[PDB]
This record gives sequence, structure tokens and C-alpha cells, in this order.
Amino acid sequence: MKPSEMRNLQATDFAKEIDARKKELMELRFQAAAGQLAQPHRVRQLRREVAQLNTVKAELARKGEQ
Amino acid sequence: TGKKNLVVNSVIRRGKARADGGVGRKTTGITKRVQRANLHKKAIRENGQVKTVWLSANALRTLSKGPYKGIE
Amino acid sequence: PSAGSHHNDKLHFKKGDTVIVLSGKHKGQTGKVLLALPRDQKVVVEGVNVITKNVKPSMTNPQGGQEQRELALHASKVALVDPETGKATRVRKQIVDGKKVRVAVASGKT
Amino acid sequence: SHYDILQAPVISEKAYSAMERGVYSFWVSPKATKTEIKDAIQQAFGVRVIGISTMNVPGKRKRVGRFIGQRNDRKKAIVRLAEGQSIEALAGQ
RNA sequence: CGAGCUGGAGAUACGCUUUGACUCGGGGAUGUCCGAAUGGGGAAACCCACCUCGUAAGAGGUAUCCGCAAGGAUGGGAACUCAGGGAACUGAAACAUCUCAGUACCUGAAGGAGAAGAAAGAGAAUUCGAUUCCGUUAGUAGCGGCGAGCGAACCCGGAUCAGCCCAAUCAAGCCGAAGUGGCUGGAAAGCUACACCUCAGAAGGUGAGAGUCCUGUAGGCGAACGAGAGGUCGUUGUUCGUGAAACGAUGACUGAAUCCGCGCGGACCACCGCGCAAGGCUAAAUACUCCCAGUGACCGAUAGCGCAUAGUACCGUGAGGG
RNA sequence: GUAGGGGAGCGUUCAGUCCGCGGAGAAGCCAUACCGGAAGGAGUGGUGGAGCCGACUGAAGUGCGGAUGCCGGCAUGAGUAACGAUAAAAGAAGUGAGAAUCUUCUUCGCCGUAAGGACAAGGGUUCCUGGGGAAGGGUCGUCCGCCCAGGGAAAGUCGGGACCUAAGGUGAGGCCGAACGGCGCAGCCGAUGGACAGCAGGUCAAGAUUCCUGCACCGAUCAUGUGGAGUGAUGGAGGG
Ligand SMILES: [Mg+2]
Ligand SMILES: [Mg+2]
Ligand SMILES: [Mg+2]
Ligand SMILES: [Mg+2]
Repeated sequence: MKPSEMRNLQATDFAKEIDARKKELMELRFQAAAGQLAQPHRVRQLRREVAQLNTVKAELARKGEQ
Repeated sequence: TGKKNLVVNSVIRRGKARADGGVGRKTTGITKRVQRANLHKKAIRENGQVKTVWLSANALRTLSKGPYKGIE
Repeated sequence: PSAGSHHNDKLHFKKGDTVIVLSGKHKGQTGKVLLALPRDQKVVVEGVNVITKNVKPSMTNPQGGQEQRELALHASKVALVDPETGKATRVRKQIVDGKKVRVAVASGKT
Repeated sequence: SHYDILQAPVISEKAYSAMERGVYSFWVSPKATKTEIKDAIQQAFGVRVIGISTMNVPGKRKRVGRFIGQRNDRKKAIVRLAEGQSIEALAGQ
């Protein structure tokens, strides 16, 4: 979600943990359209996770490569 | 526009009557005060490699003597 | 239009504090603070009580009678009390927690 | 990527009656193409698309408040699959 | 910063937060497509490509002008700056030189300023000592169909103050003194009785009018790490309108001297005096106000900006108008 | 006593000063038979609901009946002219708070080289369904092209593009020009033209040469065999 237990993971695991949220994030949209969206907060939260993910896989890209 | 030292620009053209005579005769009255433009010419000259360019006639002289940065 | 900036979106109480109501009706009456709206300058204390009507046709039964609920105030209640009445605040330091600064006056308890 | 593109499923009664024929309809990215859209469905749902027909759709409401109004702009994609039909179970909604 | 937050939003549902949300100050990271627009096309925001890396997704490149290359230029700025080009209505109680005016407008180049600048000078004391600006001289000197009208400079006082080079503290923010009872009132901050603070009685708020109720004010602290040549012809500039017209300036033709030398001193000569052009840079004083703060014998809803917000609605093919 | 000149003052906003007043009721508004020589000023009462009078002095965006003045509101004409083709309309039944006007049935009448039907341009959701009934509808609406919400639009073959060129536009190089710019070979852009593969049916409430059923066609990459050696440009010609 936010600490060093997130960045510690592999490169193809970062791409994997991005799309895992997106699969849910799309299912939430399909639920929203139907009228079974009792947890709207989950949508805001999942999108936040993808942001942090992409932010980090750009912090570690610049570090080492100088 | 002449290649060595740019040219073209010009000004006005007066035209008086009751002219000539007794020092200042009676006087000289103007009937013109209009507006004019004066110009120059072109010839083939090259420095560095190939170029034809516009050549100021009074700088065509300047070149027939000592090459003033450019050459024939 | 303006609104509660005349202060600094800054209050003198927390959503827990016991406060006495200085000025107006409900003068002197005390109560716990249950809602603090800093920008709006609102206080929901167990003080000023109101009888609000319910415009509720389709809204969960047409049985929308009268409701017992308390209506919010401003700075028309002097925050924090211990020598039985309203006071200012002056002496800060730390308790066991250094990071926190307490409040007190002619006495020393909040 | 895969999971984006398909914004939502087409609700309505005509799509729900199409559902019954193994014909699935979706609201997709307006910029998305037929090839790109076919790929995303084939992937995310794990089913072969035997045909894709698609078309763009406009907007324009307001109710009150002389607030001009505005379009909304979508794209609807409708797909047919071979005898091995069905999407998830998210068909019998 | 220290408890609330979930934009205006006057709106419910889901939630987030002392393992410190929110907000504020300072950095980063992402930044679709159009636009200088820049791969190519195009009726802006859309079509259509090629090349390199790649598991697809996806990423990078492909415009011309400068230069070896690093690196620079295109485009946008309210007004201000210099430059190229440059009106007429109007005044002259007609009009033609003249005036309006080198104003308005167009165009170019640029910056936070620019311009100008380091005496071939001003000038008449053998004084001065780069430039710009302000006062003044002075409506003087002068120019003028000597008409309408136009109009300097030197001296002096003042702002600022440099001459150099080449060619042979302020934003985030924290701390901050001191009033209680009765009365009138729906409501006290007013009235009344005694009281205190004052390096703070500026100001806003609070049911009405507030030093002592809140925010503050005087005063103090305060940040990891954040900014501060001569000539003839043609013409013209300045008070310069062919005048006795010098001097600068340059389109056409010509064309020198080199310090017992050259230019200037209002035709011109001699004498006396001032100065070294034909190479470049150069801060400050000056100007303007998109923006920011403070203030006002400025406005307070037909006022004040066009707008208590809208360049919207409406009008127009459009520029534009509103 | 007109133009005009001279004198003394009244009133408005703002300002500095002083005296005050005010939620036990300020300004403003309304009524009035009171005062002053006039501009004017006060008392009382009524409304209002939070600011304000008096005096001195200062400064002005300082006094309106006129401008075919400007902005706004409201009158007159007047319940008047009109209600937009002289192609008619009638009854029944229905719905509804309400019906000449909405629905349905049976008649009538008008168009029928159109007043029917299919594109294009242009418009933009006006389409279909369910609701509505302020305003728009020259009357009325229960209705509508109006208002609200939901839906509807489907292409290898039809138009356009990934093909072509005309006028014209642009245009490296190039030719000209105080600037801004003007021209211009190839090339490129540019349909109104050339080129090029699909027909017959079905049917949503609302799409159809697009979806669906039937049976076709076009090109591309690969595979399996036939086949056994050429393939044929940015240029030639024919042809379009
Ligand atoms: Mg008003
Ligand atoms: Mg505006
Ligand atoms: Mg009048
Ligand atoms: Mg051509």
C-alpha cells in the first residue's frame, strides 16, 4: 500500500500488481452500471493504489541509473 | 539590398516656382513637397563557394580593387 | 460573500471538550462539544435545542412528524471551564507527551 | 491496456435480449478500434469473437439552471462469439 | 499545523484521520489531443505513415534556419522601448507651402526595462569634461504663406554616478496582557456599580455599540532548507519652411591627407581657440503596469470595470458588437 | 423688467472638529391646519428595523419639465385590429379535475408529376417508450417537434478515407520586393469527375445493401497439392 514491503517486489510483479487492481476496477464499473455499487470508496482507493505503484516504479527507475 | 553594406531607403521631392533672379529675386514658393524612393543594381560574385548576389554599383568599384571581405 | 474567516478557520475547542455558553439565551448552560466546524464557525453542544419538522412523503414513510435535535452556534460560548465559569488560555508546556501543548489560565486544568 | 477500454456493459432491454443469443454489448473508449476492442474482450473474458460491429454516440442534457448543457460522447461495441458463447455469468444479470 | 476532513454545493451513500488526515509553504513524478506545432496531411483538437528498442501492450525518433559539436532560433506578452513605413479629419474662419504630426495606424526586433554612452563634443570662461532623467534658462534666442502658429540650447540647481576594450531581509507558521455583578432587552458589546491590562485603545467578528469574549494588535520566536572624410546633384534632421545655410545624414556619381597632419567653431578668408571620426561593449538615475500589497474629503447596484462577474446570453457570414 | 452685471442666502453628498441621539426604535418612506421674507425648516402620528441629526469650517460628479434627451416601469388607442390561404366537416365511443380541439370507430371533403415516396445540403436527438402539463403552441389542451428520464443509431462489399487527378490551393530549390510579403518547376493538397468486391428476404417500440437467415463475391498472409522455371519498375507503350 505505502511502505518498503511494496517496493521490495520484482519488475514483472509491479506490472502484475498494477493490472490486478485494474481487473477489479473494471468489475466495479460493471457493478456501478448495473446498480450493485455499495462500496464507492473502494473505487477511489484502488485508483490511489495504481498511482502509488506507477509513482514508485519511476522512483526506483531513476535511482541506480543516476 | 546590396550584399556588402545594405541599401534602398529614400525620402521626399520638392518643386519650387518664381525661382531665379535678384539674389533672392522676390522669393521661391513651393508647389510640391511629395514623397520618393531611390535605388541601385546586381552582378555575380562568390566567396566561400557558389553565389550570384545583388551588387551595389558603388561597391562593384570596391571589389574591382581590393577584395573587401568578398571576391569575384 | 465571506463566512467565518473573520477568525482564522481557527477554534478554541475540540469535538470532546466541555464548554459553557456565554451570551444570548442558553447563557451559562454547559455541555460536551459533539461537532466542530472551523471554517463555518459552528459548535454542536448539548446546549441549544430545536424542534425540526420533516418534509418526508416518499422518504421512509409519510410519517414525517416533529424531531428533537440540537441547533449549532458560533463563539457565543466561551470554550473550556473548571473554576465553574468561562476563561481564556495561557500556560502550555507538555504532559507526559512532549509533542502536545496543553491549555490553562488563572488556574491550570483543561 | 486490456482492463481499461471496456468502460461498462450496455444495459437496456435490447442488449439483454441479445445476451440470450450469445451477443454481448459494451460501452467502449471512443478512441478504441475494432482490432483493439476485439483483443480486450477475447483476453479479459477468454472467448473467441467471430464478429464485431461498432458505432459512436453523442450526448446533450440540462434540467434547470440556465447552465447551457453539454454532450457526454460514447461508443458502443456489440460482439458475436462462436458456439462456445457466454460471458462469465455476468450475462444473467 | 494539530482535529478534523470528504472542492464551490446550499446533496444523500461510502469512507478517511493522532502509525497525523485536511489545509498551508517548498520540491519532485505523471501531464491525452490541439496550438510555434515540429513525421506527412489537414476544414485546430483529426486522419495517414515510416524507422529504432520490444513478450504484446507500450516507449523513443522522424520540421526548417545557425554552426564541428555542445548549444542557440522560431511562438506568446497589458502598456512601456527603439527601428522600417507613415495618414487625414482639423487650424490657417476658403486653400495649396505650413498646421494637425512623425500624432494615429501597420510592420520588425527586444527586455524587465530599453534607448543613449566614454567628445573629430558643448562652447567664448584659453571655462567644461560619457549618457539618460528632473527643475531652470524661456515662450528667451530663433523659425514662420514672418501668417495661423511653431520653438531650442549653453550657464546654474538636482537624481545618479563606472569607464572599459580592440585594429596597426521576505512568504508557511507559533507565542502573545487584562471584567465581573445587577439592569433594559428576543438577544448586550449598550446603561449602571466597583475592577484590572496597556511596548498591545489598529482592525474585523460575536443575537445592539467589542481595550480586557474570539480572531488578532504591540512585542518576541520562527523552519528542513526556499528566492533575493570632403565634393556636385537630389533631400532631410534640430528653432533649420532655400534662406547669406553652416554642421550632421545619404540614394546617384566622384573621391583626400597621415601629425611642420585631419575635423570643427552658422557662407567665406586669415588669426585665435576646441577636439582626434571612418571598430565594439558598458551598470545606476528614466518609462510602463498583466500581476501583488497598502491606502482614499473614490463609487455603493441607472454608481463603480462591460460584468457584485459575462465577454456569457443575445446580435452579426465575418471582423466585430454586447 | 428680457439679455446682462452686482449683492445676501437655502439645500444635497463627502470631510475635519465639537455637541449629542438611537432596538423603551436610526435613516428612508407616508399624513398634516405649524414656523421663517424665499430657497426651506420643525412638531406630532404612522411605517420601517440599524444606523444618524445639529453647529463651525473645508471640498464637490451639488439642485431638472423640457434636449424628436438616456434607462426603466406603467398608461392611451381597447376588450378594439387580428388569430397567417375559402381543402370542409359530422356524429358516436373513450379518457380526464376539466374536452370543439387528446384517443378510437364510422362517414364526409382536399392533394394525388403531390399536398405521396427516396436521397443530398443543412439541422442536431427533434427519433422510440414512459411520464409531465409552468412557459412555448396565435384558442384550448388530458396533446405536441415543448419539459424530464431511459433507450435507440451496428458495414471487408453502400458514401468518404488508408487510391487518382481538374479548377484552384500550396510549394524544397529558384525568381522578385521599405518591412509584413508577392510569384513559382516538379511534387503535394483538392470532387463537382475516374477507379473499385453483395444480392434476395426477415424484423426492435425506435437500425438495416450495416443485425439475422439463405446462398455469393473481393484482396491480403500462411498451409497442402497442381506446376515445373523466371518474376517483371519510380521509367516505355497501349488503354483509361
Ligand atoms: Mg437599490
Ligand atoms: Mg470579465
Ligand atoms: Mg422629461
Ligand atoms: Mg500551380
